[PDB]
Amino acid sequence: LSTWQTFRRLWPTIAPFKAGLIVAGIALILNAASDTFMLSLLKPLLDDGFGKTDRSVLLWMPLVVIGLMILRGITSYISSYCISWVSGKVVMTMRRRLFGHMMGMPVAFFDKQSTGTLLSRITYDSEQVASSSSGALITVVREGASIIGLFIMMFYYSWQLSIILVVLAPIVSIAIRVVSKRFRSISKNMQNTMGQVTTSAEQMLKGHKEVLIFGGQEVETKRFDKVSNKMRLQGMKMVSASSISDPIIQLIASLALAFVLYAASFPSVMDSLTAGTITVVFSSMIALMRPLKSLTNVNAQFQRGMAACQTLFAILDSEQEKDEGKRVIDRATGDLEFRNVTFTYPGREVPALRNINLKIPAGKTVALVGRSGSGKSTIASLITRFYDIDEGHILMDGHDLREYTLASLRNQVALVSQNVHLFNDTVANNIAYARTEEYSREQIEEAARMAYAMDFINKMDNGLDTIIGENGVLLSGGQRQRIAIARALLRDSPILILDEATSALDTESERAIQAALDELQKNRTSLVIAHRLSTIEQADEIVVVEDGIIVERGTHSELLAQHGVYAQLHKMQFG
Amino acid sequence: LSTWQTFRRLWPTIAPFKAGLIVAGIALILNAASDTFMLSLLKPLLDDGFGKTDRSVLLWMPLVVIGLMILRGITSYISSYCISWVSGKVVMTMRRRLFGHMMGMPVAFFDKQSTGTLLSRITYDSEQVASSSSGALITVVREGASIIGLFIMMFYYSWQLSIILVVLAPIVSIAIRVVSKRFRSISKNMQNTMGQVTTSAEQMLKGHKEVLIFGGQEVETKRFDKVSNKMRLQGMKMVSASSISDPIIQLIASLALAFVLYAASFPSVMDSLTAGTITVVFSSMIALMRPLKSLTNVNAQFQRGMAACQTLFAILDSEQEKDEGKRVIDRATGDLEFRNVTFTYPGREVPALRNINLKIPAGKTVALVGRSGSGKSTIASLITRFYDIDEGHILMDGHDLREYTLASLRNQVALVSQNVHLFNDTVANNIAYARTEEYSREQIEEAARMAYAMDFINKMDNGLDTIIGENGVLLSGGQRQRIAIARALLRDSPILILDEATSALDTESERAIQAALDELQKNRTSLVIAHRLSTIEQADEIVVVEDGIIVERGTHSELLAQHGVYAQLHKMQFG
Repeated sequence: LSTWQTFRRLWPTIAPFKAGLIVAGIALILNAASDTFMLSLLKPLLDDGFGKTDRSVLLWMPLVVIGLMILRGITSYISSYCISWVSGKVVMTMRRRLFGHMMGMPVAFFDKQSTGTLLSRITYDSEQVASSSSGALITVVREGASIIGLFIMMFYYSWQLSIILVVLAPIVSIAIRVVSKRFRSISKNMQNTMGQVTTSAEQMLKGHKEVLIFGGQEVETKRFDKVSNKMRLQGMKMVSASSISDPIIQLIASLALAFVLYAASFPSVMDSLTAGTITVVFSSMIALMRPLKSLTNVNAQFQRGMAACQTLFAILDSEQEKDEGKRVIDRATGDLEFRNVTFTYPGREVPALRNINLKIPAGKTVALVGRSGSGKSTIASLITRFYDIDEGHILMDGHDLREYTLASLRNQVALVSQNVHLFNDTVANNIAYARTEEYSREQIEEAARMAYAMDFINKMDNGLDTIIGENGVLLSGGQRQRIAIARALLRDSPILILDEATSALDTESERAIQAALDELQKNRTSLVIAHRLSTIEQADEIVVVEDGIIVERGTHSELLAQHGVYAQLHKMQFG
Repeated sequence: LSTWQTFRRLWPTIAPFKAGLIVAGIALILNAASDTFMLSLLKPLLDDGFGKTDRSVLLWMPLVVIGLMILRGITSYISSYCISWVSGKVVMTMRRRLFGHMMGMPVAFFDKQSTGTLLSRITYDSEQVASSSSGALITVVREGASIIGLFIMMFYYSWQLSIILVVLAPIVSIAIRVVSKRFRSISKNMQNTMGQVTTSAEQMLKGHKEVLIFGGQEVETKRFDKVSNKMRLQGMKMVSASSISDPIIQLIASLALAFVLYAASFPSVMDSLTAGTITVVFSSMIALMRPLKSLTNVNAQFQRGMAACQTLFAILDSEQEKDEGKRVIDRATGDLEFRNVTFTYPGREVPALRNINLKIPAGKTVALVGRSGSGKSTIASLITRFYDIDEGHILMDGHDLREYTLASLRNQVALVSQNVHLFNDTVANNIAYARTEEYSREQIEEAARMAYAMDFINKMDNGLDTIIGENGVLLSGGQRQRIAIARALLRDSPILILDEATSALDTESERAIQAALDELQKNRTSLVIAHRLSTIEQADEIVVVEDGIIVERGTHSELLAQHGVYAQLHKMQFG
């Protein structure tokens, strides 16, 4: 209905690759001509050949057959290659645009659904877009050409007979539609009263025990004999009706045939005719049925493919992360403060955090501590503006976070976890995620040294050049952790978020990990979702979170002496 | 493989209705001839008509068209009617035999599965039996006839060209199979390495938050640009391969065509030919493809339908209730005794009853009492031999139950419940379930009187003649109960099992129910799965069951004084 809006929108991504469409359409028209020329040459076969018993006709005829067929194959390959090339580039451009758009959507959008199955729906629907629309272009250009061809040829070789057929065919098809509809109604009326009798009969084996006790078996057999005969007689009523439809339909079309032959008896018609031209006109008229049937499904196909293009424009039209921030931080000095921070995850009520006051001074390290839920993680995600807050403020160097540009803000923070973003590349270029040409191999080796990683790197194929496979296959949890540390070390990020909740703590050479973490925290601001005793007790401040509110605050022994929830968690070792 | 065993087994149920098959086959052969005669008359059309410009040919030709088509419709209707009649009677006979067999199977068989969905599987599989096998008979007789016809006609009108086509066709089809197999392999090798690259690309939007923090968006966009271009270029690799197959296949068949034409150039061939005979031989050779393709699916269809006939013979071959009992009781005097009865439900371990000793003397009434599980119901079902026992004995008139014939034994017992077997009939003939002509309306009215039923029966359309609808629509729980009572009253059954566990006890005119129950129990043996206080306290003996063993036994106050489990249940009012 409105799918040409969708198409007019889509078009300027295609219009760069127009040439291949031009070409494809040409080759399709050629392919249609080649078809109808092959049909056309039944006339010389039956006249110039067998009518004049001229065996020279059957000599060239083979060479025109294999000729045309060679051309038809060539035109087919050209057309399907041009079409595939254009649809491939259109889907690739649309996939790239969609991806670049999503990389820049809210994290909310990313927490509704797995990206693994969103990019599956997207690659599939983009394929179905270019598939359905190019298939419709094909069957338009080609079946339109072949229809025009067969009509021209029909009327040329015998406009009288062609006018007869063109008139008869609609009447015959409308007579058939009318008859098979009148029979669909009669079949659904009988399937209703067959469904009832069948249900009735499928019930009457129940209450078997009552029957055995009372000895009513022969009675229930005489009830089934009757319902079975009734089922079978309804089966007959249905068959005798349905097996009449198709005889009458064929007799209807046969009357049209016999009528066409009777018309061809009259010389007004017969003088234009021969064996050749009659068989050409019947062949081309039968050949018309396929491209017409194709042409009445083209609309369904085109809208089916603009329906999938609707979803991709839906995704491209949904809104990106807010970045009205106007200030650019070179390097944050460090002082970082929550001030009455209240926050609700979108699409819920019951806040996740209430009235969070909290100051992390420059150089210092706060440890967040609490049970599973708590809100530990939410605070950290609020640091990077992965969401935005309902009430209060969060300050960096005495300005709100939202006054800074998302890029500047996120350039200051770094993150360390076990589930660090590893990807198919060298170690060197993982450690320098972006900024590969901005840090030399010397610097990257120093970052890997102080992260206690050259231990296991130098014991590996090509050292720092060693590739890390599909998803980062090779590295164990503690190696992941040390790589993440090397990364946060290499960029001298003024803030550090350290997530210990995911990372595992059995790991051989946890000593090395703590030694690197120690070197990392050195004179840099660091919020820590904490579970290592080692870092909790060493923390300049601790902040205890319960049900989204800070309950306790202070140093390790200061809070332990209070025998409160911090003590409860220290006894359980956090977990 | 062994499906002709199944068929030879099935055959003598069909052989009664052989006539209709004979007829159907005849009409099918006629229908095939009518077809090939219509094809045959292209030769006079193009020769005797347009070759000699004889317009008289095109005068009779219409009348032979509509002639043959009338005959073809008639033969089609005759054949499909005979076939439907035979398959209908075969499925009905098989359904009746299956039903009569199941009515007489163990109750175990009835407790595995709902009979409502077993008789659905049975009516469906019987339909699929006669459907598949008659469809295969049809397409055998008919497509075999039409094949013979078109072959005869082809070789008659030009054995030279026919020998050419008969030789070429297999070679061409084997060349096509070989080519499209060599292309299936090449397409599956490319779909494997497309599946890998697609999975790789659907992963790489994960870890979004890590990316935002580290600001690695442009890096991941440059990783997607590359994996997207790689996907698209594999799309090309796949298309350029698959869109070559069909051109080569067509060029292969075109070479066969051109070869046939070249052979038709040589006069050894061409002198037998005309326009008429060449178009007849090509028409009949194309017409051969459909019945051949049908004939290579007939085997699959026949075994598909003997597979469904396998399940029905499976059901008919499974074993019926054991009835080696040799003794016939006219009327049981009443004395009924369990003696160390242990019993396990088949397909479990942990017996349901252990060492059940219990005597119900003539005229007396025992009340079984206990919690939900207990085994109350099992004892009753063991009374009628709905199962058989592992250890001990159950005696009626001082002989084991298994010495009596199942029919004689069950003639002595009667049953009263709420879920009584009601069915589509008059009230009178429900009350006299079997034995409708053995009890007069006078007797049945007396039975309904003393069951306190003429209350609500005389207040109804036609009184005792009132029909009870689909499943027994009209009657409320208490009316059901009183009808069941009237039934057990009418047959003067020496034993009575009364199931109160299912029947509901709020019911207005429970007074009437207890009054009827009182009239029923009068001087007849009665085991009662008891929950009415009224009958529990009045019971000559009570038997308390817990975890499949009798724990307490004795009169109402005798057991209540013991403050045991009977007291616990009397306090809860049984429920």
